[PDB]
Amino acid sequence: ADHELFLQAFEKPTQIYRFLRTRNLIAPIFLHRTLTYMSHRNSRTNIKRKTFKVDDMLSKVEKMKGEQESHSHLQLTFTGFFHKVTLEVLLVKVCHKKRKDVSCPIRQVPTGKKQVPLNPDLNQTKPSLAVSSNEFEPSNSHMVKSYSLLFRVFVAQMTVFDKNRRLQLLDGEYEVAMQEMQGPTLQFTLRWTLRIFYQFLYNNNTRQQTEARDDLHCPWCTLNCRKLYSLLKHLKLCHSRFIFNYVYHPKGARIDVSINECYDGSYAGNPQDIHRQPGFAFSRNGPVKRTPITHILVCRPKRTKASMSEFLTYSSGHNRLYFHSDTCLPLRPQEMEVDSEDEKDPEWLREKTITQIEEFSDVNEGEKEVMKLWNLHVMKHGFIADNQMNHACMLFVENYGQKIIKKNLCRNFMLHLVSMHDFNLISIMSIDKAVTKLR
Amino acid sequence: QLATKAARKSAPATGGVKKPHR
Amino acid sequence: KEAAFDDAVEERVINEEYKIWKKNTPFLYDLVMTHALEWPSLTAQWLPDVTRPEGKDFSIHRLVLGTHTSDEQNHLVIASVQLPNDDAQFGGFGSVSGKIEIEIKINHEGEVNRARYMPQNPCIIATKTPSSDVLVFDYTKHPSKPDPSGECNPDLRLRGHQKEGYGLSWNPNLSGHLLSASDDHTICLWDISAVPKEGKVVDAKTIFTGHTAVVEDVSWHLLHESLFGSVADDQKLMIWDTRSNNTSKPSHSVDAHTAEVNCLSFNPYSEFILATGSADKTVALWDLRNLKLKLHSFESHKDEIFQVQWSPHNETILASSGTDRRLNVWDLSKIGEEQSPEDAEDGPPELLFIHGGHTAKISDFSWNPNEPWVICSVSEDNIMQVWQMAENIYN
Amino acid sequence: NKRRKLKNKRRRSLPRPHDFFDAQTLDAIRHRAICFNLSAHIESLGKGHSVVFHSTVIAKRKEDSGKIKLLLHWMPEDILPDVWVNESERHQLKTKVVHLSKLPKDTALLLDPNIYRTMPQKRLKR
Amino acid sequence: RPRLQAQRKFAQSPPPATQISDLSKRKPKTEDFLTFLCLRGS
Amino acid sequence: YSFKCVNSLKEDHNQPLFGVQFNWHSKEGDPLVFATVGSNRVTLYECHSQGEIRLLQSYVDADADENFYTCAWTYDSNTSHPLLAVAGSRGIIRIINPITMQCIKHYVGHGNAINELKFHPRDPNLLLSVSKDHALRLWNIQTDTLVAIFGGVEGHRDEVLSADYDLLGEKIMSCGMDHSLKLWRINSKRMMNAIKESYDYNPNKTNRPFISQKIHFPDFSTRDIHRNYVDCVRWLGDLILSKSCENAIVCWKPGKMEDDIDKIKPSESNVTILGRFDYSQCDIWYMRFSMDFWQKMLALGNQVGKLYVWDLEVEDPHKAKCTTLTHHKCGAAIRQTSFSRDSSILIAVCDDASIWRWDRLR
Amino acid sequence: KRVKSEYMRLRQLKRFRRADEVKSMFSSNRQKILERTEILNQEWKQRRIQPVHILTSVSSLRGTRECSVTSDLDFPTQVIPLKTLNAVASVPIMYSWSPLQQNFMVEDETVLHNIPYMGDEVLDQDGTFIEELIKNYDGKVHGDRECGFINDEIFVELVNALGQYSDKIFEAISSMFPDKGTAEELKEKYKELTEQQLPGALPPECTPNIDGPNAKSVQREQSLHSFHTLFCRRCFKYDCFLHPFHATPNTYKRKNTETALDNKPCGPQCYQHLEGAKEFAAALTPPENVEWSGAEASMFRVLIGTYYDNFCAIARLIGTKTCRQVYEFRVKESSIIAPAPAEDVDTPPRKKKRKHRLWAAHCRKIQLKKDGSSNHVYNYQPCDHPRQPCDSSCPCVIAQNFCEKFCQCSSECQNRFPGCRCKAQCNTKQCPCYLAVRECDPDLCLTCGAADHWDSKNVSCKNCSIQRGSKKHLLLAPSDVAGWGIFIKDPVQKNEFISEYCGEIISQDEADRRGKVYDKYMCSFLFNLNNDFVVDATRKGNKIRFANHSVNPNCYAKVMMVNGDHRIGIFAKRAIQTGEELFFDYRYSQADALKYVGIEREMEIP
Repeated sequence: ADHELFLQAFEKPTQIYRFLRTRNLIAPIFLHRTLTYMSHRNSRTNIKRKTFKVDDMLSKVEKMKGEQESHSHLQLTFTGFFHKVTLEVLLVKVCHKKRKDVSCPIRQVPTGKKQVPLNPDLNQTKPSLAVSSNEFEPSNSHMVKSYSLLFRVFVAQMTVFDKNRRLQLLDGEYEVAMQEMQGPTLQFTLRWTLRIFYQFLYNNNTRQQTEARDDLHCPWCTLNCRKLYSLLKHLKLCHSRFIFNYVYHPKGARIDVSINECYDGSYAGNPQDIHRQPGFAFSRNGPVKRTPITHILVCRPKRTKASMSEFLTYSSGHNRLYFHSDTCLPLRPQEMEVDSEDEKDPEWLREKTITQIEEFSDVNEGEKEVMKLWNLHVMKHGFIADNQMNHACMLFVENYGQKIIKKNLCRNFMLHLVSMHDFNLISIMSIDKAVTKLR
Repeated sequence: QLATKAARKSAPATGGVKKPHR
Repeated sequence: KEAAFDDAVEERVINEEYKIWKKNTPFLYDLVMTHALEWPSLTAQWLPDVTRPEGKDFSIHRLVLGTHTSDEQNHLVIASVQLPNDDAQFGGFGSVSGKIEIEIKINHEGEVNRARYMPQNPCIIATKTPSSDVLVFDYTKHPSKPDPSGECNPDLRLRGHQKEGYGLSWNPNLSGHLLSASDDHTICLWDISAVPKEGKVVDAKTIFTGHTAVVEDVSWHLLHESLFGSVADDQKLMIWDTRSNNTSKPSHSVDAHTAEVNCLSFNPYSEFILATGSADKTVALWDLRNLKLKLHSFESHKDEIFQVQWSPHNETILASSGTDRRLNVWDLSKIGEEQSPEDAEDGPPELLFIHGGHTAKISDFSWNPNEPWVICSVSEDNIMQVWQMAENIYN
Repeated sequence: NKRRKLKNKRRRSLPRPHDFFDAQTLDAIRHRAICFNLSAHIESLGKGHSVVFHSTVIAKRKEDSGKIKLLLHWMPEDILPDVWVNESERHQLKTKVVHLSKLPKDTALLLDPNIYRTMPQKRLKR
Repeated sequence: RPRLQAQRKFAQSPPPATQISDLSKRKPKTEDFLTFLCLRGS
Repeated sequence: YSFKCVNSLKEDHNQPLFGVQFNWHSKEGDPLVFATVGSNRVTLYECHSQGEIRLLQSYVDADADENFYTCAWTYDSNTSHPLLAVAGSRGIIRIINPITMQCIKHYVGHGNAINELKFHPRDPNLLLSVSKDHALRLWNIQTDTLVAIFGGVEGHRDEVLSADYDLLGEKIMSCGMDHSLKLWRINSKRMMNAIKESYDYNPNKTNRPFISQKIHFPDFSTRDIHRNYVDCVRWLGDLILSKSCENAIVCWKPGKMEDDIDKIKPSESNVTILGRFDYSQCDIWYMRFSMDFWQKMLALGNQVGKLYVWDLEVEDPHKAKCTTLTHHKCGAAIRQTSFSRDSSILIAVCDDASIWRWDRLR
Repeated sequence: KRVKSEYMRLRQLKRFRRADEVKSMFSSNRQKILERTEILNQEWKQRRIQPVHILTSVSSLRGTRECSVTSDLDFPTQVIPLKTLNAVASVPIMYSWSPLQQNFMVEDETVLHNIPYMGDEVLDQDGTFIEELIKNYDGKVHGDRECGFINDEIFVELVNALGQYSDKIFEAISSMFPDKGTAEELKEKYKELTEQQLPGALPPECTPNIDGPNAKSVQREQSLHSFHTLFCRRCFKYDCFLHPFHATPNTYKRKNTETALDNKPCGPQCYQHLEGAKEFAAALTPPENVEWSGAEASMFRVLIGTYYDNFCAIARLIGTKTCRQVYEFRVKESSIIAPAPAEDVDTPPRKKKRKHRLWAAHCRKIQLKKDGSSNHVYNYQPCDHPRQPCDSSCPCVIAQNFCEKFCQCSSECQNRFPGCRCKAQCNTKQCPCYLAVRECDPDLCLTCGAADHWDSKNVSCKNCSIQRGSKKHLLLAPSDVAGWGIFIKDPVQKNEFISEYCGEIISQDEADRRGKVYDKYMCSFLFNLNNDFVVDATRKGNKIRFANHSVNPNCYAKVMMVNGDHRIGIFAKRAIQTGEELFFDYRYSQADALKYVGIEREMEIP
């Protein structure tokens, strides 16, 4: 028995949910505290009134207390650079990204530069000073995300303000390091101036046994289920690709798990897109027409109480893809219209009748041609009643009157009329009428 | 020959006519 | 390129998420309705009237809707809907024939960008068009069966603008007064209260040119007949008190958020509360008394926000919609309420609910009267949904 | 029906519904998860719900008083910013572990493009 | 015989039930499996 | 006339292979490249000097169980990229672009496995598919429309097995299990009008679907040549070559020796056999033979691994030639043989998933 | 026999000369090759094509499977990672077929002509099945017993050489060749060689067409022979695809006097208005030698058998002659003609037949004859009674069937059928046709509107849809049970016509053979029509063939009689709305029903 089967059987689903886990922890679909069987969550209550015309007042006083203090130019001198040439200093302003911007805009403006010594050493000094005014302005609080300082000779950076506009720099003598494109460094000074077990089945061919650790937490999504009832409900509803059974081992809990047989999960969008040629499928860049459908899924819940013992949606419209009768090709929504692709007169029959007629040898052309012409016309309309015949012949010469005259075969047509009258369908009152109408 | 018999789809049908009026 | 592969992976992840949500829906909603249209729509509005037949367990409501077809004819549509109107009733809930059916269709030139009905008369409806003008219609004057030829009577269209737009609002107290906002950066006011010579030509009574950028929204005041606000991409919200005779200088003007503003609305019950939503992924609010204090910020949306609406029948309920394929419902009474660590990691206390139905940008949504806790939503996938949130969440 | 029996619909062998997930996309997820785990170490350290960062000293600042603050930047270069820490606190925050729900919202998407996307990615209409 | 013969196409002719760690063992079977201990649950 | 076995390879999955196709579209001087399809894989190789063979690329399908059967090389007129197309038991046609290493088109519509694919010699956008559905289909791979369907009232009756184009690409021969051989025309005005329309069709311009052409009746047919299965046919100028399980190839022409091929009436009922070619131990079906581009040699595999080679020159078919190259390693079976555009090399595949190369020495 | 020994003897010469010819062929063929190939090469010289590059392992998959090829000779082994392919959606199985809207006659087949192929593993133990099928056909398969080949030329040469020294030779040839397999062909070839002459395209009694140059005067019967022998009255067609041609000709009685017969001046050359021909017309009850063409003479001969008394009309049709000339020619030619029978009928009785309850009495007699075992319905065939009445020896009477209008039964036969009379709709139980399941013929029921509105498409009768064929729109898609299925578009009420079930028609034993192969694959399309015929939809039919089986279906099938032909219709068992699938019970034996169809789609509700 190649166990790689078992592994490969259970390897595909797990990863999926694993990915979803990392997504769900950051991209929620619904609050788990609103779930009916997760009621222990959301410990708060709806009991509250909170009239609005006072909320501002609570804030109006609060803003008075919130204003603790505020900041009030800068000057800093660079000590000799150290290593195991003029310097460059830049001020970079980062602004908020807008609708037409793909990334946060940045504006690097230089405040100045100075000529620092080429790899000086301590005890050799016996000095360049940078002074910065209030380049930042209050109005910028609406446009600028932040500011930062950049240094080069060789690159280094630092940031002045936090998110809350809180200055992160004090005054003092700092030693820092820099990268290129321990090691190089510089110095400067600044001054402001129940046991649970799991069983895995593989159709009785093989099985695996494990024990849960940190029980009551979902082993896949790590959701904290405080009750066996809620845990079972969540496992059976969310992770639906598996099937679970409750065994109630005396140690406190035992669950046997197998792979779902069908799990009819499939694309639920426009059904036609499944058969679009690659490159056009999932275009999602233009309106598309499709047939109307209507479903219903929730009408009147019962809201029954919890019961551990229990643990041991119609459609309207077209809900499928339709194919052409002959070519077995998908049918477009517009092609579904009154065109019924079915009529009384197939062409292959029209060819077969003529080729079969041509087989006979004891017949001259003057009769074969008339027979074919009459048979095709008869099959065109499909007369079924004898009373129709009086009109039938009338219409016959009405359609082919030019052809027979061109063929010079009216004599055989008259002979056919005589034969028909012999069979009790035509009356003597109409035999001559066909010829009179011919000319 | 023709001992065997294939399974065909068959739809039975029967019907009388009437009783004369009395 | 790498974009195609990532899009392919995401198109499967979204389908898996939707499959999980549909499986888990029953224990979250008291009502779930879905219906697929042939062409998508960009409008959502519930008519005020309601009728309820005796001897049955459902009521009847009407919905207004637009159409944005690819190349074919465009239509303005109004449809009927049967909502269950019983507590014991539970065929799905009523008849077995059908719950939704179209009843009004009118030919249109171009797609429908916006459409709203006049409160003073539900029959009269406005319509924005891809052209540089506005149309007005009254469905009672046209047959339900559309004219096969195409275009028909515009029913007193308007004039004054130069580019297509989206702003549209009637004055609740004064009949005829209506405001529009378009890409021209201007706000145009007509008064159709009395136009003896319609002639399908009426020029804007007034034009305001405060904002320099493209104007995004405008809305009348809910109690005053001479107050409203203007919202543009300038990130500036401006308060315009008419009868001051100043088309350039407003009564007020401030910067709302760090990004372009998209939607604005007023609280029906309070006189001063104003709500606003912008592309900054933030929801803010203000008071007419003092405007230099951003009262509070709600931070849960992961992309642009395009619509905000105050809940009728409730004074402290509001909703937010955006391109995140999500819809949020917030609670103002639970601001800053202490909560358990698991409740905290679930989310902030003031957040009440999140819709998880649509699998694409939520084009539009709308509350309704005659029903306390139901909303209708429409997306670009030809998907329309009507739902009611579970009762146990509140009280 | 108004009130029918519990859901029940089965037969001997119904047609298989053609599952939608392909191996081509599954291998991409496998590789992405492997690289992310080797760059996050959540299953070994984070217990599947916490992300780890490793700090390193950046700048050595001395205050006018008897204090010396040191700047710290964390290796993963995640949404977190650099932080000043007193020298007395050194050797106590060499590595940090944080639950995923706390991380900054705006710059949490940097971990993976599949975390979230605007499917159109180029809007033709407004 | 020759007229009755059919026509052929082809020629004639685990003991340790350790923990949930098995999950962490199942997915990363290559490229430096972590925890250095999942090898026990082979 | 002499070849020597300079190289042999064996796969790992040890499942029989069925296809070999040299890229006959190579420009003057480019390296020789070919491909081979196995159980569910496709493999590419390039021929180096001194018998060296280099593995280039491989593709595999794992979504479902299938057995690939046949392949055909082509090119793109827009950018002149090599193109390949494959099919298998699932009845799915795939097109693969080796430049981008990605499948660009797939076609569905058949009901059972596909047996062969061939392209129009002149127009590169026409693809012919032969299936077990008693039907032959013609696709325009550019506009994605189906052109023609062959079969119906007077079509084949059991599992069409093979088909062949004429040298100028206006006539087709079809053979199947029902001992029947049929001719089909393409020159007819109706057919060419249908093709021209198929090259002009925009789905957004009309609400109608494309109207394909249905053909029910062959131009000529017969069943008297063989008393067993026929699974391979080849045009030779205006003569026809066919084989069967009767351990003999047969060459013939329709009608009498005085009957011109283009004057044959549909009701023709006589045939004129001209000659036969003899071999041994071909007691199974689904085995094929091959010819060089210049039409001067013929090669055919054998059940016990032997080879049979003849010349197409003035050598009388009664005693034209008898050439048998042999090796002692494999004797399972040989399905198909392949030549290059020139006659430099010959390639064969064994039933044990192995490849054999023979190099010509004049 | 030594027939082969002689065949080789001539073949020495025939192969010799033939050899030369084929060589002259080769040189010709090899020439054309040399041209065509060259042309192709020229085109190939006008192209530039990109080369392929070796596979490069993309970083997008750090862990993936790889394939390696072992070298039998002295070379190393290369390893390359595999590349995955995107998935595609398949569809269920199907086979070729053609559309149809009616039944189609098929002659019985006696030779297998092909041997199926199974999976090559099922027969490995059950090979006997092939031998049993062989015995079913009695060992006859095309190609078998060929013993070489014959072109019919060497056979003729041998027959000429095989002089007396006919019967044994013919038997030997038949045994050695399935193509001939009969001495009738040998004798036909013998006669052709002895005579080697043919009268022409026309039959042995040559009948050139009237509109041709080879005009020849002939009597009426030979002129109308082909028309009378080829036409089928039921479908009003020549060579009907669903009717055998074995029937009597148009030689039947008819009303002899159906004309005004009012004397008047036909014109200047009027047959009447002249004392000679004017009195001669009544008597038969100086001429001119006009150019009476043979075609015109035959025309006169045929036309005399249409009026027998009208020279004006006949001369009007025959423009060559004149009315007075027509009378003169009749006096010359018609004077030597044979007398006519001039029979007719009266049929006075109308009163007693009105009650018509005796018709129900005779229906009861027919039923009580074989009431218990009346399950055996029989195909209709027009009975012929030239002198005797429609007694117990009547083919229809013994057939237990009513006499259709095409029968030769007298116009007042008691075995005929009266027809419907209903007023609102001929659809309810009270209708007579609806009881004895039939469709109201449009020549009898003049009340229900069946006759009316034949061209228009709205009628009150609900028992005449099959003739008018107003089927409903149907869609095709994979079913939820097995393979394909049919879906309905629009809503429909209960007990309403859906469509027909068309296909080829074969004999019972013939259908039995095809059932054997259909059984092996557990799939079939055979439907029983009546006691003699079976309809197969495998090769022809319409969409309805795809309908699946169910034990509680919403449709049911009905076998009905229409214009003397059996048909099958499908009707709805309850109200049906858009998009639901259609089923009906196949009525198989329970054992076979379980063996073949064991899918219910639904578990036990209780």
